[PDB]
Amino acid sequence: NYAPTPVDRFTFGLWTVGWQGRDPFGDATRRALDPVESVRRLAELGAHGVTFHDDDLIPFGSSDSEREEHVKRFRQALDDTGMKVPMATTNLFTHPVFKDGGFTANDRDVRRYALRKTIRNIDLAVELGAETYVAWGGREGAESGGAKDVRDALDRMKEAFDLLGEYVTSQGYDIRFAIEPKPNQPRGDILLPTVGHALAFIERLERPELYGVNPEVGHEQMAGLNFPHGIAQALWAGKLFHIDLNGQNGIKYDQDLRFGAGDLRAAFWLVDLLESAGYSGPRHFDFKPPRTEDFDGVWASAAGCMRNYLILKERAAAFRADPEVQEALRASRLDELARPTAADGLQALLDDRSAFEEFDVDAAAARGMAFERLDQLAMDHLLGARG
Amino acid sequence: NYAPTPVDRFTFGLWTVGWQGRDPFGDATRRALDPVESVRRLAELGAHGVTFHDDDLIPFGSSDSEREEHVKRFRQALDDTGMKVPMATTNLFTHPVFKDGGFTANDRDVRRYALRKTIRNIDLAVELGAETYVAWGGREGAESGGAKDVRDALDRMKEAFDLLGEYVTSQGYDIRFAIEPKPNQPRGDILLPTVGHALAFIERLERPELYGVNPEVGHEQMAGLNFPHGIAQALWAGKLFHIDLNGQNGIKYDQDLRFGAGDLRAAFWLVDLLESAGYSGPRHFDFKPPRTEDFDGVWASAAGCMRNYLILKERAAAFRADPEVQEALRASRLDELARPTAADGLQALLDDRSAFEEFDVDAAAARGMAFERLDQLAMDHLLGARG
Amino acid sequence: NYAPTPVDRFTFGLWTVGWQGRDPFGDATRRALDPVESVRRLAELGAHGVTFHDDDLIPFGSSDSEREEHVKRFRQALDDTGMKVPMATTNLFTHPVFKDGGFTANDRDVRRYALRKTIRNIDLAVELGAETYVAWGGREGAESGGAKDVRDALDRMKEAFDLLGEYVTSQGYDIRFAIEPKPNQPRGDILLPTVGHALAFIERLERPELYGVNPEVGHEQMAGLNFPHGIAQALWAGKLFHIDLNGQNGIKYDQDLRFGAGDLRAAFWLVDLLESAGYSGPRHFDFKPPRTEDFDGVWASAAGCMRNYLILKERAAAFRADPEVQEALRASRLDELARPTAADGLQALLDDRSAFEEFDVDAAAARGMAFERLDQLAMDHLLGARG
Amino acid sequence: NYAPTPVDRFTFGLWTVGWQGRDPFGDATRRALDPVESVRRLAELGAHGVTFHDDDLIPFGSSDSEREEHVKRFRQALDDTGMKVPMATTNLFTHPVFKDGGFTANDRDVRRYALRKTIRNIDLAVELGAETYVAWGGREGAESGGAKDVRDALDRMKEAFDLLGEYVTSQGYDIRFAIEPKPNQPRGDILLPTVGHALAFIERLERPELYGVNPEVGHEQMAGLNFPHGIAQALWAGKLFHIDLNGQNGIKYDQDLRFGAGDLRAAFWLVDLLESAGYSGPRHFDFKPPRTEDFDGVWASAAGCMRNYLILKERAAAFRADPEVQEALRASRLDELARPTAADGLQALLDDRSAFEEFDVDAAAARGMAFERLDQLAMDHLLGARG
Ligand SMILES: [Mg+2]
Ligand SMILES: [Mg+2]
Ligand SMILES: [Mg+2]
Ligand SMILES: [Mg+2]
Ligand SMILES: [Mn+2]
Ligand SMILES: [Mn+2]
Ligand SMILES: [Mn+2]
Ligand SMILES: [Mn+2]
Ligand SMILES: [Mn+2]
Ligand SMILES: [Mn+2]
Ligand SMILES: [Mn+2]
Ligand SMILES: [Mn+2]
Ligand code: NA
Ligand code: NA
Ligand code: NA
Ligand code: NA
Ligand code: NA
Ligand code: NA
Ligand code: NA
Ligand code: NA
Repeated sequence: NYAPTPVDRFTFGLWTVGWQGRDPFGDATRRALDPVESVRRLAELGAHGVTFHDDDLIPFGSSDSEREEHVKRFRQALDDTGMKVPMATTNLFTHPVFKDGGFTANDRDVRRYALRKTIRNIDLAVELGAETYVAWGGREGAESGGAKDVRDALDRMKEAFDLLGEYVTSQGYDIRFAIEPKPNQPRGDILLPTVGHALAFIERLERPELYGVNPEVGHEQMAGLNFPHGIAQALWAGKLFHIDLNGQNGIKYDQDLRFGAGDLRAAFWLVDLLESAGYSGPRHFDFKPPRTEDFDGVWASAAGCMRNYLILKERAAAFRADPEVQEALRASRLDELARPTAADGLQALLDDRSAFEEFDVDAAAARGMAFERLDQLAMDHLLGARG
Repeated sequence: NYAPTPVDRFTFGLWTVGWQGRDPFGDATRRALDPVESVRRLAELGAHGVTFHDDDLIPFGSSDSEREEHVKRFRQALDDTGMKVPMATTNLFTHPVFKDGGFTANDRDVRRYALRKTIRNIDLAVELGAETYVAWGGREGAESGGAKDVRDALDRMKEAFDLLGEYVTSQGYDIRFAIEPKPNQPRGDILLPTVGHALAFIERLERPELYGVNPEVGHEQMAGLNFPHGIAQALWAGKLFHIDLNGQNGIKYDQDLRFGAGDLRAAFWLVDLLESAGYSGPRHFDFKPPRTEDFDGVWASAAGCMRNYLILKERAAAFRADPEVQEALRASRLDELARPTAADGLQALLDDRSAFEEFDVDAAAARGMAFERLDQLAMDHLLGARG
Repeated sequence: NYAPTPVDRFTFGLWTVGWQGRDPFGDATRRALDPVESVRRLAELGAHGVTFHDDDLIPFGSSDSEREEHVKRFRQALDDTGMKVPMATTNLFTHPVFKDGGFTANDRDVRRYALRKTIRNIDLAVELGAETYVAWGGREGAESGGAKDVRDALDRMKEAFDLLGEYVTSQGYDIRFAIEPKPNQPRGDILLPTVGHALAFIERLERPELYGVNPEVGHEQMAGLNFPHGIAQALWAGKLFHIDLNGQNGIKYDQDLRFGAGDLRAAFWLVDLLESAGYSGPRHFDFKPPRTEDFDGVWASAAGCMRNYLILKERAAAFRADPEVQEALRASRLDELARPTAADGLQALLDDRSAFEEFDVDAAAARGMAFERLDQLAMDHLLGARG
Repeated sequence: NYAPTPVDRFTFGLWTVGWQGRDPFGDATRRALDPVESVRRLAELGAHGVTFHDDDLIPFGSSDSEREEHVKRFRQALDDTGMKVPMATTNLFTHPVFKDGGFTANDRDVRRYALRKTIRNIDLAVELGAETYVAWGGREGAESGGAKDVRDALDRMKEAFDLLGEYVTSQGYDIRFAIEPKPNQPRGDILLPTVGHALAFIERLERPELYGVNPEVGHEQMAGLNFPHGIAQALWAGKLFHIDLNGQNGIKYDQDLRFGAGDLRAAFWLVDLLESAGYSGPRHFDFKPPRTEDFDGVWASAAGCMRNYLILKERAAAFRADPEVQEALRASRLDELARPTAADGLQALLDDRSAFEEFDVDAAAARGMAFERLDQLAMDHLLGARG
C-alpha cells in the first residue's frame, strides 16, 4: 500500500540520503555515497528525481576533465533509471571562504566569486534539465549587530539576484529562481529569515517574475510559524516554485527529520493544501537520515518520506470528500470566507445600515463557529478513526 | 540626565499606562484611568503625544452625544498640555463579535461591520491630526487547520485594505496605514505573522504606497527573530511608517515590558539603526506596566521607556563617533559591504579572471573578520566601560 | 466507536468546560456555567469525574451559608450522576491580592493568607473524597531580576509545603499533594518551571513521600521539552500522582487545546507510556474550548479529549502487540537497554578487556540502530496504515 | 580597566579557544591549536586555568607512550604559566561509537566502554589536580519515541554514575562529579534536559553528596528558561559545583557566544547572584569564538568573556551597595521575603485571625510592589547611567 511511483514527483537532494552524519559534536557515521548509487537506490524506492548542489556532484576544485567525468557518470545513472533533475543549487556555505556569506559577504571579492560559482552551476543545471534553481543563503547574516549592515546587505543581495536574472535572460534560459528562507543556523540570524521576508524581497527585484520561494517545513517551524499558512501566502502570491519537505520538532536546530515526523498535523494540513491547490512542482525532500542509521536505515527513512506523504494525501482527500465534513465546513462558514466582503462597492457598504446601525452585534457574537467539531472530523480522518 | 522632551517624539497608547492588569489568569489590579489623566501625566513626564483605539477613547456603544463629550474632554487635555495624536487604530479584537476576526472573519456580516467601525474611526483620527492609522489584526487567524482557508482570508484582507485605501483617497485624507504583524496570541496563529509577511502582502494591494508596517519589538521576538534586522528590511523597502517599542524575553506570550527591558542589546542595535537611518516617526511605546504596580509604578515604567531610549541613543551615538570603532568597522569591511558587487556589469564580471580562475580562495578564507573586537567595542560603549 | 466510560477515569476541571473565553485581548464569549450543569453534561459524555479550584465551586467571599448551599447542590449533582471528585486545588492566582504570589509573595501577610485559604479547601477536598490536592503556583515568580530572591522564595515555598504536610498528617488525612510546574505565564518566569525542578524541590521537603507532580502536556511544551520524557522521569521517581492532559503548539502562551491537538505524536507516545507503565490515576483534562465555540462546541471539544485518548490507546496497544514491532525493538536493542550495564560489579568491569583493550570500537560504530524503521512502524500504527 | 587576574578564577576549556570552526554546514576555518599554545595565550590574558576532555589533550587511540608525551608537554605549559586544571571531562559524544549514547547507549558493550573511558580519564584528572569531573551526556536521548525507553535509560544512567561514585570512593579521591544538562542538540531530545531534571536525578543516586550540577548559560536558555533562577535553585540545593559561562540568543541551536553576549541582562543578574552567594568555584567559559574569526579574534573573544564578567561584577556590586537601591528593595519587601512565613508554627497560624477572617484582602491588593522603579535602578546601574 502507499507505493510511490515517479508520477508522484518525489525528489531528493543528493546531500540528503548522502549525508554522512557529521553534526556539531560528532564525526561522520556513514561513508560517502557515490551519486550514482543514490540515483539507483532512490529509483528503486519509486522516486522521480534528484537534486544537487554543485559540490555534491563535482568535488570542489575539480579540473575540467574531472568535472566532465563526474557529470557523465551521473547522467548515465539518470538515463539507466529514468530519474530526472528538476532543481539544482549552489553550495555557498561549506567552504571557509563563505564564512561571512556569499552574495552578502562583507568582502567584495567573495561576493564576485560567489556569483561566478553560481553562474557556472546554472549552466550545468540547464544542461541537466532543471526548471528551478534554488538559493539558500545560509551564510548571509551575522552573530553580532555591528558586523552586518542589513540595508547594505539587502542592496548586495538584490544586486546579486538581479545579475543572475540578467544572466538567465541573456542566455534565453527558462529556469527560474527559488529563494529558500531560514531564520538562523549556521549564522546567528540569517537574512530573509521567513517566507514572508523572501516574498517581500522578491517584489523589489528588477524582474520579479523570475523569482519565487523554496520554503522548507522545518525552517519556518524554527521560528515557531505555521508552515501551511506560509505556503498559503506563497500560493496566494503565485510564488511557490518549489518546496522542501521534512520534519522538525519546534524551535531547535534544523533537524531535517523525515517528512511526516515532527509536526504530524502540520504535515497533514500541508498535504491537504498542496493537493487542494493543485501544486504541480516536485515534492522534494530535504531531510537527513539520523546518524544512528546504517544504509538500510537511510533507505528506510527515504521510503518513509514518500509513504507518509501518500498516507496524508489519502486522508486529506477523504476529509475533503466526506459529505459530513462538507456540511461542517458550511456550518463553520468556510463558504462565506470565500465570498467577497463588499462586491457592492465602497459607497454601498457606507450606505448599508445592516453593516452598522442595524447590525446586531450581540446576535452575531452568540453564533458559535463549530470549529472544534470540524477539527475532530479532521483528526478522525487523519487517524482513520471515523465512527 | 536623560530627560525626555517633546522634541524626542515619544508617544504612548492610552491602553498602555491605562492597562488595568487583567491577564489570562487574573483580575484587574488597577482602576481605569480617565484618558484626560493619562494625557496630563504623560505630558508631565515629557511625552510628545498619545495614541488610541476607538474604544479606548469612546466606550463601545456610546451615543453620538456621549461620543462628542468624550472627544471634547480629550481634546481639552491635549490643548492643555500640547500633546499630539500622531496615530490611531481600531479595536477589532476585544468584543466577542470579533472572536474569529474582523476583516477576515468567516462571517461576511462581521467583515462588513469591521470595515464600518474602522472607517468611522479613520474620520476621527484625521480630525485629531493623526498621520498614521494602525491595523493590528489580532483576531485574524485560527487555532485549527480547517477553520480558516488562508488564501481566501488573504483575499478578504486585501479587499478590506483596498476599500480603506479607496476611502481615504476619496476623502482626500493624507493619513497612511501601518499594518502591525504578530505571530500568535490571541489566535493560535495570526495571519501576516511577521514584518516580512506584512511587507509582502502590501505589495499586492491596489495602492501600495498608502501602506507600511508598524513593527513591534516583542512581536518579532515571539518568533525568535532579530528585530533590528526586520526594521532594516522595512527601512530598505521604504515602509517603516511607525514603530511600537517595548521589551520581550524571547518566545513567550506577549509581555509588553517597558522598552529597554527584555533583550537589551537588541534595544541598543534598534536605537542605533533608527537614529543612523534618520527615522522621523514617533517613538511609540506599546507596553504594559506589570500588574504588580500601583499608579506610581505605572508612571515610573513609562518614564523608564523614554529614559532607556535616551541612554541607548547616547551610547549608540558614542559608538558610531568613536575613531576606534570607525577603524574597527573598516577592519571588518563594513565599508566594502556598502559598495556595489559589480557596478562594472555582468559581462565584465563574467570576463574577470580575478573573480574565478585567479581568485585565491584559501587566501581569502584566511582573512579574519575581526567581528569579535568590533562587538566588544560595542559592548564597552553600551555599558560605558571604554578603557 | 471509542466511546468513553467511567472505567477510563476521564476527569475534567470545572474551569475547563466552564471557561467563559476571556483572554488577554478579549471579553468573555460564553456565559458562566453552573457547576451542576457541567457535572451532568460531562457525565452524559462518559466522564468519570470533575475537579475544582475552591473559587470555581464557591464564589470568592461567600458566607458560610452560601458555601454550604453551593457544596450541597454540587454534591447532589455528583450523586445524581455517579461522578467523582478525585482532585481539588486552590485558586492562588486570580484575585489581585495574589499578584506577586501566594506562598512566595514578598508580603508575609499574603503568604499566611494563602496558606489559610489552601487549608480551608484541603478540608473540603477531603470531604468530597479527593485523593490528590494540586498546587499550581502560577503567580510565584517575577518579571524582573531584583523583585524576587529565588533562594528566599524557595525557602518560603518549602516552608509552605512543609506546613501543609504537617496539617494533613495532624488531621490523619490520606490526601497527597501534586505540584504543577509551568515555565512562564502569567509571571515572566515561574518558580519550579519544569517537572525536573519540581521533582528536585520535593526531595528537600520534610515529608517527601506526601508530594508528587501534576505535569501538564502544554506546560512542558512551553519550554520546548519532551513531555513523554518528563513523564518517564516522574514515573521513574515514583512521583506521577496526577496528570493534566491537553494540547499545545510549541513555544507560545498556554493554549490548553483539547487533548490530541497540538503535538499529536507526543500525545501518542504519552498514551503509550501511561498505559505501558500502568498509570492508575485520573486521565484529567486541563483544557479550554476555544472562545470561538458555543456550548455545543464546548461539549464537542470535551468529547474529543476523551476520544483522542482512546484512539491513541488503541494504536499504541496495537504497536506494542505487533510481532513485527517486537522484532524491530529487538533489532534496535531496546531489550539490551533494559539490562544492567555491569551487574558483575565495578571490579569485574575494570578487569574486563572486552570493555576496553579488546573492544572493537569501529565494529560497534558500524552497527546501525534501525531506529527509522521502528519509527515508521510506529507512524503506520498511529495512522492505521499498516501494509 | 577590568583587567583579569588569576585571582578571578577564570578558566577555559581547551575546546573553546581551540574550536576549529566546523559547524553543521561548514568546514573548519582555523587550524588546530596545540594545547600548549592555548595555555600560554590564555595565561597572557589573565586566565587562571584550563579544562579538557580526554580527547582534547590526548588524541583518541593514542599509545601509552604518546599519551605520556602529550601530558608531559601540557604539564610543562601549566608549570611555565602557573595555570591550573580545576575540572576535566570525558568526550562521550564525538566518536561514532557513541552515536546512541555512552552511559545510556542501547548497546550494553558501548555502555561498558563508555565507563572504562571515563574511569581512565578520572585518574588523569586527579593527577592534574582537578576538583570536579563534568559529565555532559550530549548523546543520551533520542530522535524518535520508540528508540529510547527513558525509564530504562535513567536506570542505566544511575547505574553508571553509581559505579563512578564507587570508583572514586574506592580510590580515596576527593574529586566530585558535576552533571551538565542540555535540552537538545545533538540528540533531538537529551536526557536530563535542565538543571531541575539533573538535580532531581542526583537525589536518587546511591551517594548523592558526590554529585552536583554544571549548568551552562546557553543550555538553559535553549529551553527559554531563566538561567539565574536555575542557578538559584542549584545554590539552594547545595549543588552548584561548577558553572559554564557563555551567551545565547534564545531558543536556537547552542551558540556558545562569548559571555556577556546574548542575554546581557541575564548575565548581569547571574553575576549578581554568584557574587552575592559567594560562589567559590571556577568562572569557566564554555564558548566558541565564531568561525568568522582568525586567531587574533579568538583571543579577543576570550578576553571579552573575562572583561564582561568583571564589568558586570562592578555594576552589580554598585547596585547592591547603593543606599537608594537598598531603600527600593525594602519598598518592594525583599526583606520580608527572607523572613519565615510562620515561625510561630502551624497551630498559631490556624488560630491567627489576621491571616484569614480579619485579613483585609483589598487593602493588601492595593499595595504596589514598586518593582518597576527597582528594575530601572538596576538598569541604570548596569548601564552606568545613574542620575
Ligand atoms: Mg475556493
Ligand atoms: Mg551607508
Ligand atoms: Mg521493561
Ligand atoms: Mg539573605
Ligand atoms: Mn533544514
Ligand atoms: Mn532545504
Ligand atoms: Mn505586544
Ligand atoms: Mn503594538
Ligand atoms: Mn495550561
Ligand atoms: Mn493544569
Ligand atoms: Mn553549549
Ligand atoms: Mn558546557
Ligand atoms: Na549599499
Ligand atoms: Na504558486
Ligand atoms: Na477568496
Ligand atoms: Na521607511
Ligand atoms: Na530565606
Ligand atoms: Na509514579
Ligand atoms: Na531498566
Ligand atoms: Na552550591
